[PDB]
Amino acid sequence: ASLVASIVEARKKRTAKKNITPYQRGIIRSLILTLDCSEAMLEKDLRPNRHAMIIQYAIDFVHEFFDQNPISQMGIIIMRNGLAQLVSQVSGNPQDHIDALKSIRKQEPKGNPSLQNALEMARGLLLPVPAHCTREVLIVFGSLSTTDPGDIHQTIDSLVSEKIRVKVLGLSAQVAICKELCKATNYGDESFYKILLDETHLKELFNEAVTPLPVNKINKGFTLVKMGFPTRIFEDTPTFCSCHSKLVYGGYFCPNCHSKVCSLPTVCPCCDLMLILSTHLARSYHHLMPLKTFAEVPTTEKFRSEDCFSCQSRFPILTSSRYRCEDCKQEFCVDCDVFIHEILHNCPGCESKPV
Amino acid sequence: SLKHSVTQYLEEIPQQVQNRLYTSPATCLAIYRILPPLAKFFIMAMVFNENEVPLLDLDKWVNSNGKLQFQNAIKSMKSLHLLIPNKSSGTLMINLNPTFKISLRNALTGGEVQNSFGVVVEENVVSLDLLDEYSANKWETILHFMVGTPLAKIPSEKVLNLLKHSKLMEEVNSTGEFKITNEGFQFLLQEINSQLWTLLLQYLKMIETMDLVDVLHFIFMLGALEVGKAYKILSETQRIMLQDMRDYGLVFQKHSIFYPTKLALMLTSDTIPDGSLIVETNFKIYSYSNSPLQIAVLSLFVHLKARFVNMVLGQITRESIRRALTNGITADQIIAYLETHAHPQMRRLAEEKLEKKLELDPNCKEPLQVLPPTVVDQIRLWQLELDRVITYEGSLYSDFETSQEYNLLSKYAQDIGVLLWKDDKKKKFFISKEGNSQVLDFAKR
Amino acid sequence: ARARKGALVQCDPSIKALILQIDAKMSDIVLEELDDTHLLVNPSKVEFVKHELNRLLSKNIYNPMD
Amino acid sequence: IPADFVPDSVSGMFRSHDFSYLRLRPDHASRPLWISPSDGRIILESFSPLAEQAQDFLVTIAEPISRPSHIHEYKITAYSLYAAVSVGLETDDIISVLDRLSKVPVAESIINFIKGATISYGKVKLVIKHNRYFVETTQADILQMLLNDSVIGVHSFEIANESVEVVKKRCQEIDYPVLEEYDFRNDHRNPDLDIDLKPSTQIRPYQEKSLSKMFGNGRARSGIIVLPCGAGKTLVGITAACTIKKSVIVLCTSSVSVMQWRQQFLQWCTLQPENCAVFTSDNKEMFQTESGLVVSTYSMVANTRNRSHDSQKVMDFLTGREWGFIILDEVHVVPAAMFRRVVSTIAAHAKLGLTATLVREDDKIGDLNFLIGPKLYEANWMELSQKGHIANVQCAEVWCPMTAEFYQEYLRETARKRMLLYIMNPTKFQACQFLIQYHERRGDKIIVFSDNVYALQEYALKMGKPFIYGSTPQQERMNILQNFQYNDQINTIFLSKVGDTSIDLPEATCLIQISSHYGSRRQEAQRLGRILRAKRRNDEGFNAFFYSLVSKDTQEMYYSTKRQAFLVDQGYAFKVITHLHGMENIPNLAYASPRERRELLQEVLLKN
Ligand SMILES: [Mg+2]
Ligand SMILES: [Zn+2]
Ligand SMILES: [Zn+2]
Ligand SMILES: [Zn+2]
Ligand SMILES: [Zn+2]
Repeated sequence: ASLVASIVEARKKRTAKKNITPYQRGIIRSLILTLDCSEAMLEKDLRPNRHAMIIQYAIDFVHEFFDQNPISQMGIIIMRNGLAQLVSQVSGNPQDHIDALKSIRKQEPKGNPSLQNALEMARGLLLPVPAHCTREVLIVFGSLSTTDPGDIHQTIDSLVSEKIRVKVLGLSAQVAICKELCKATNYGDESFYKILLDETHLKELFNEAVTPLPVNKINKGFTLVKMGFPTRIFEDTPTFCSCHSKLVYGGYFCPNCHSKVCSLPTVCPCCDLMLILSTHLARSYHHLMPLKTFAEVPTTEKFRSEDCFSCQSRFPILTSSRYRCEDCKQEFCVDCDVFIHEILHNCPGCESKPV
Repeated sequence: SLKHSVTQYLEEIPQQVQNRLYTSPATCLAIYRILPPLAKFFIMAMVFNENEVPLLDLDKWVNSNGKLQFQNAIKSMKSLHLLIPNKSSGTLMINLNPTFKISLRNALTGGEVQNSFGVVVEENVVSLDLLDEYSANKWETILHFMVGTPLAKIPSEKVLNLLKHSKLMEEVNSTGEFKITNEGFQFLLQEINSQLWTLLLQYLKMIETMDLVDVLHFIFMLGALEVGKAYKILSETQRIMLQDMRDYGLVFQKHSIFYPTKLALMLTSDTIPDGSLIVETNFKIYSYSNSPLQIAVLSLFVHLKARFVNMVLGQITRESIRRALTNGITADQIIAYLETHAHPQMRRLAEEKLEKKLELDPNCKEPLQVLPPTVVDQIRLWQLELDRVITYEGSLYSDFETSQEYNLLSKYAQDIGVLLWKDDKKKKFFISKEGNSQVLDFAKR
Repeated sequence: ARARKGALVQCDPSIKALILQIDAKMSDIVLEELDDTHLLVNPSKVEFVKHELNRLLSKNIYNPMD
Repeated sequence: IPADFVPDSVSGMFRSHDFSYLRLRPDHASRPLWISPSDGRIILESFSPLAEQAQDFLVTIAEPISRPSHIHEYKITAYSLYAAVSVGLETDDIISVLDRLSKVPVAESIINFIKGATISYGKVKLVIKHNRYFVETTQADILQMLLNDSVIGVHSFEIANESVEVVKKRCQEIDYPVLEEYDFRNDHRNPDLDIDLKPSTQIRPYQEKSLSKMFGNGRARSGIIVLPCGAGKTLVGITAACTIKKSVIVLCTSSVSVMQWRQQFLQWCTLQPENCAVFTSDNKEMFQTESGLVVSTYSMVANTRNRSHDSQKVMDFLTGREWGFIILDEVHVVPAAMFRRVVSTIAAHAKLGLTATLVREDDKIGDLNFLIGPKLYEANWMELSQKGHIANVQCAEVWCPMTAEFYQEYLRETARKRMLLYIMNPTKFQACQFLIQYHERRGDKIIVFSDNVYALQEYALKMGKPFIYGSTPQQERMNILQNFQYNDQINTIFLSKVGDTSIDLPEATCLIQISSHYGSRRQEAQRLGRILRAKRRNDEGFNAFFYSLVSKDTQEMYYSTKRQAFLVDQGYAFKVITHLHGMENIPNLAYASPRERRELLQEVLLKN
């Protein structure tokens, strides 16, 4: 009787994903993850302790964020002992923040949090940020309270005025002030103050936070942006780099001012212009071109085919596991449905079918 | 060391005898299977063009990161006389063995094979019902014979003589009984293709002129053969040892049509799990495995209780431990079996403990044993407590003078491999009786 | 200036004192005491001494468990 | 054997052990039970269904031989079947449930064994009427056969109090066992004691199971209840007394235990300190109330060598009182010959036995069947360890390498002094000093156990922290105990056979053993139970630490193996440590120099 429970669970899951929309979603991102390292995360209540798992999950979050969206800079400020401590400036290299987080590994989480100080200096760090960049902050929190020097509502008003959004991933339960932050910052939405139920749910939440977010019509900033593809050289001689001032065998060359760099996707240090590859911009095209869900045909009706169109395996036989791409009119197995919907970003049935 | 042993044997085989072995495509195919990936790539590249190459071109092609492995490949290539490297025009002119080259070429093209892949009759039948069943029967008989548990179907007299002569499972004539040597337990620990290759290496070593290259070529094509078909009964020496390996149960022969079982395929190549055992501090056995062969081999070194479907239970006793020890069976052999019979949950727990102890200290101030020492070191402590002495018997030279001379004589013995023990601090050393005369002669000179 | 015919044994002070007790209950087999880790013994009685040593640690433990 | 069972070639050392002749049911996946008919053993899976329902049934009708995490080795015994039918169970139901949940066909010998182990339940009973052991059986059918027995010499007749133990042994021998289920509600001949279960006491589930197994009928079934260390046996006895509401006497084998159980009893039950009169050489007062309690240890009833007249008056008073309930806490010592006068002296109806270990050197533990009765309940030790009712220990057995400095004298020492000579190894002193350093570095309270007072005091003096043994007076030992508990000057102490058992010292999560008995397993088990009742047995990431410094090259390895094998079979393993940690990283080592080693050698040569 487990298949009936699985079917009704899949129905209640798919009721949320019935509506799939091609919203304009931010690509030039600006993501900040502040960390609290206080007495609450010293609890071993989840194995091994909250500090260790948020360290590991932040490592994964950095990797996933830079993989999916390499067109953003990442800054991390830790919270400790009534002080918020900047440990990671916004940068294109994830490895810097990886090393900073590795420093955070060995040190000891202790103290009390101050979202006022944390969000204030996060605002100040987010101040010299260009218009197209979408300023947004992830906040992790384990306390049920917050010691603060002054008002939080002035900070809330300033953050709303400066067009920065937040998303809170609280640990224990809901905190009303964090609900207020999420609602007021997020145009009244309640889809940003999220509480885990276990570590797997925390993993899923982090994966959800990886994704780009849609933007609002009223928050209109539709413009152009200057761009430059550089050229890579492979020289015999080591050559001084502009950024780190040291001898480099290879390195890209600046398309505009003909200097050289060491890493991409990065902006020029000399002509001060952003340099990318077409792979980097095409990386988010699945977000730009979403994929429709695939429908299982019912077991009662007559079937177009009895084996999987894509992976080429036999469909198993009570119910019918034939997920149909209505855009290509072909049914598929669950494994292929998962792979095409998540890993792949094209429908080979729609590739074979001519338009 | 199976490929090492066979390669060593073929290096012992002289150059023109090797070239005779390189004549036929089936032998060349099997030998190509033996060669490491670099040399395999080299010969498949050069086999389709009659352009000899100098060593410099190959060296320029080779990335220097794996240059040691390249050296190993070409050392095997030259020492097998598969290469003809001559310093032509001052450059070590590289040349593959041409008979090997053309026979590989014909094998790859499907050209002239001269039925080296087999004089085919192609009267295919079912093999799971006759060939596999007779093969499993005969192999079960010889396997329980080699275990020592009683079984009526004795092996052939040829293999019986080979066991009598060889140091494998000693048929001690004073006792009249096959007895588990340490080499016998090594054979027991061996993989099935390892056992087959040891058997054929021993049989080839003992067999003399019976043409040795006929046996070699026939063995290589027999490995090259496929299951479940009739074939023509060829050389007569090949035919009579073919009847011999029929009596081993390798082939299902109807006295001219013969039907090779799956054992030829396993001889050619290999194909909470089975064979996975959960260790216990209480020495209880939670095997995820069962066979009467499993019980028969566990009877030698484990006190068991009963047999159930996969669940073979028991308790390892020190009586069982010392029963293994007194046979000459090595505790290293015992832990070879044990560490080849570990279980997923316990090895995951061991790796979790290892990664926990890695961050605390690199040494951890613990003995080096990855398998969990709560159960595993108890045998290993019993292993160290088993031998725990060093015995030197026979001649001994004492009270040296000059340290010079002591080091010279002791170093000389080490070079010739006759030194058994030495102590700088006492200026004394012990040498084997065999090397006594050589050491004395060197001392005088 | 001597070279006597003996069997050198790697040993310990404890298990050398056990060798001395072996000499006490029948003497004259073990030739001389070289150092704490070395001894010289009659080559004809090396495995007689070994089996009696086996009896010695049998009397130490015997691992009966019956 | 449900087969021909032609003997296999691999069944030679299977001397009737090859259990494949059974026709295994296809429901072997669901059913968790095998039967081993060769020795009566039972093989039980810990990963198949019906085991949760069958676990209490197998405890009731069978005894476990070994219970590791994967397979439980049980064994049906006639003792356990008598316990089953005493709880209220029968052979036919046992056979039916066994075939219901058994993967294998039920063996003929096991069927016959359970058929034989069915008692005349209810036929043979005894009551007390005015301190009068009246053998009140339901029929004269019992009277005919019992008078047919030559020992004896609805309807009730007298058997003398010392003759009661002998006739209980005899009736167990002829398999006519007596049940002692007091109708304390129906009997009002005894003075009822107005003691109530306070709402401040609420009972653990396994303790409720223990009560209801001996309170199935509402009467108090008399027997043994074996619970681990710190399980709440005092709470179980308090609950039994409060639901009996009669005059009750409980004796434990220490005046400190007298003193602690008296305060426990006046704490968690509504009996009054007036009703409780404590009997010892401190004071021998009596309560004059119709109902109440008098507590003493077993010594003030056993002894007749040096007794006071007030002691004589008190033991006369307790002889006069016909009690309704008796509990012999720490029941492992009462079947000793000077201690088994309990039936001969005290007139008490219900006889309950609460203890931690149900094992000893001899077979006096089975005499409790005809002294107090069978085991009414036991709690599974590893189940309570995972439940947090008792602790989880990372025991580390230290194989100290023997020094030849002490071995040279140990081999030539005479037998009475070889023991004290190999306890005192300087290498053991070095290892103990670094271990104390390392665990005070970890911040653990450490208690050191030595079997000898001189070794205990020498180790204590080399530490610079005091010692407690059996010859130390009570005032000095409690002063040292409070100094250890509260004073930070006394970080560790040096305990002995007054610390091995019958005390409440659970703070020491770290324990280092430098010496023990020759072969007494119960002393080592109680020493383990000293830290098994530790307070931080419930927090995450906890593992208690047990250490045994044992000299190599001796028989002490076999001695420690013998002493530890019960705990290993329980599930408390003893891991192998020979090369210790921090060896030489410790600067300053006790008797490190060889001159110091020879100094301590000749210092102990002064005694040995
Ligand atoms: Mg004590
Ligand atoms: Zn650079
Ligand atoms: Zn530039
Ligand atoms: Zn598919
Ligand atoms: Zn499609």
